[PDB]
Amino acid sequence: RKTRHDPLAKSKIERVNMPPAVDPAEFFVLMERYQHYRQTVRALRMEFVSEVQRKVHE
Amino acid sequence: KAYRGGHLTIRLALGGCTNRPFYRIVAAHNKCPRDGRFVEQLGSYDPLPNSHGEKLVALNLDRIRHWIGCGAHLSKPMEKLLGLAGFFPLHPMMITNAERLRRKRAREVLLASQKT
Amino acid sequence: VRPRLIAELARRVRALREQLNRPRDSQLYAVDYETLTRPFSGRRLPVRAWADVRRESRLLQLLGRLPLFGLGRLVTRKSWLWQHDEPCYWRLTRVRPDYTAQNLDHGKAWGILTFKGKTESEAREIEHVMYHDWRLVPKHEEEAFTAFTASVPYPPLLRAMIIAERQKNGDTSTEEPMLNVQRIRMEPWDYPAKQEDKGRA
Amino acid sequence: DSHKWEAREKEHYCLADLASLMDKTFERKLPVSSLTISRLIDNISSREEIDHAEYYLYKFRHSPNCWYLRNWTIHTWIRQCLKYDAQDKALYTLVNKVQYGIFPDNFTFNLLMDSFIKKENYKDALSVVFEVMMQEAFEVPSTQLLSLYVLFHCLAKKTDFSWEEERNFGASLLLPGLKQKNSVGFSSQLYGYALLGKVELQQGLRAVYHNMPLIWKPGYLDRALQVMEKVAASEALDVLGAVLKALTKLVEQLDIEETEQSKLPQYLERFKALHSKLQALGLTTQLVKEKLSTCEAEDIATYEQNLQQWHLDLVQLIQREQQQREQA
Repeated sequence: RKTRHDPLAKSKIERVNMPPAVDPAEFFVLMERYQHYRQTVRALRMEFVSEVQRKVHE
Repeated sequence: KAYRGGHLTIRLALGGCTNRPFYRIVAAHNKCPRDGRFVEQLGSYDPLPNSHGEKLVALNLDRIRHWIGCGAHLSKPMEKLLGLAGFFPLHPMMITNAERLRRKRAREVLLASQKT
Repeated sequence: VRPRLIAELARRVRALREQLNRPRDSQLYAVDYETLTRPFSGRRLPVRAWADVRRESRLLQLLGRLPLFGLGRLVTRKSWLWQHDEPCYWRLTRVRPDYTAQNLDHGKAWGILTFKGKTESEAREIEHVMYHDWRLVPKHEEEAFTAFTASVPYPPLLRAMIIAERQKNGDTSTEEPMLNVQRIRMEPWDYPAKQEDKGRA
Repeated sequence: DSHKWEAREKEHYCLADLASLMDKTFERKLPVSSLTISRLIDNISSREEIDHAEYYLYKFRHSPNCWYLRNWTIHTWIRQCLKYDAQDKALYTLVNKVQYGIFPDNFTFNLLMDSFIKKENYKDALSVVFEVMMQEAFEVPSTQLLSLYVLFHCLAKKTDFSWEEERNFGASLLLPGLKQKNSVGFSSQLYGYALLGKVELQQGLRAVYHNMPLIWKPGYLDRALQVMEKVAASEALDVLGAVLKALTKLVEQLDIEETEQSKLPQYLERFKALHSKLQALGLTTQLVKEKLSTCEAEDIATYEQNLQQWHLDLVQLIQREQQQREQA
């Protein structure tokens, strides 16, 4: 929304990008879940791409 | 309009009045406006329920899958809807929310037991 | 016809300037050890990059302590040692030091990058070289230390859909095959690649 | 020593003009070669001129040619320093380290240690020891002389020194600790390992391998115990270490992993048993001198071959520079 060259309301420069705390077991479980879900999504995308290629060939 | 690599991104789009939230999944660009130009329109979304609930949602896979394979990306609410429908696997964020809700229910049960 | 020549002239001038007189990393990628700020912008840095600049140093300023910028030396990463216990380290094959700076730093250096002891062929471009998580492993106990420690069934919805399609076609086929995840890799958070997508100023 | 080196076949002695030309080439804001500076250093015969050349090389380090650092050039420079003068030059460049990082490790270091032991040097030899422990060497038979000097300076100045000084001493005692002669080498290795383990445990884990080239392994007392048990199957330092141990957040390890601080009785018993075993089976400067008497047969043929090869390489570099000037 800010086009670089703007008066930029100096109201957000007084904050620290602090990352909230995290648990160990829950974080590892979620990491494995994300990895497997991304693997499945990439597999589905590859299947859709193969189907599109077959359609284009036909 | 020439966008900075405006790739196709199936995003949501409002379509209701004040005090009347209504949405509609649409296959638009990643930078185009919400209710702006779009290519194809998919099955609208019904958020508010009614008589015995009518949360209706539809999708035209024949063209949705084609546009996806054509190099289009998906947004977070798009993945949420896909997981709720069953096309894609259940979103992990939904599972985390369910686990947090279960933990909150356990805490509420503990508080209720402490009431006595 | 009246073509837009002034716009093209301005574009060419700006491109030539930004490509020739580009500010070296020593000017824009510098880090203030008193407040962790980067000149040429005046902004702070994430919180997870505090101790890295305090109790650790960058990459090229460590290479400087090696003979000839370490023509064949190694170097590990603190983040990998914290996340994984496998021998994950870097090496040097072609260094690109910046000459416009005392005690050279912020430069670019790469080599044969390995992941969990999985070396590769032909050194790849840099990957997060302006960081501070760098730990050295001298020659003593070097080679002796560097030692190494398909498919899936379809989901229920797609499985049922395929079975229904088969039934509609005619053939029954009660077999539940498995999809392919060959080229699909479970790229971790630190998937090594290149700085092309994450281009610098 | 430098006696077996007087054989350079130098050329003209144009110093000031060529130095000004090199300064101008550096001012050109373009990469420049250091072959002219190498030729000068080989032909220079003064002290202020060598200082000016060193300053010019330092300023050139911040030039487009951050590389282009031939080792034979620094070898000839060190030989000139040994022969003529130029005392506080190589020492300063190596103390800076980051400003130069020459690290000319080779049999040249062996001859340097030999010459220093012949004249009984002090500050220059100590700087060379700091350099060799900061760099990576021990591929030459100079390890005997290095251990001799280390034991000399460790037994003649038995003091607590300081944090960084103790770390440097422990490193210089352990880094070359790869002897394989007899019980003396194993005893020296055990002494170095015990010193490193003490410096790692008594002090801390973060202020040890920070700057010096060492691994983050803290458990060194167990390693020394195992090494001495092995040498027995085939000193007062550990006594004082155990006594201090019995005397009365950033975590770079696993939470379940218990720190080695809570190991007073185990360490005491193990050290006592293994020391009794050693005494049953089983100062060092004389032993290292006797070792040197056996080895170090003045094997100067290989060094003469290496010097001839380096001279041929310098001549080839001069010819390449001539061909380059002809092409351009």
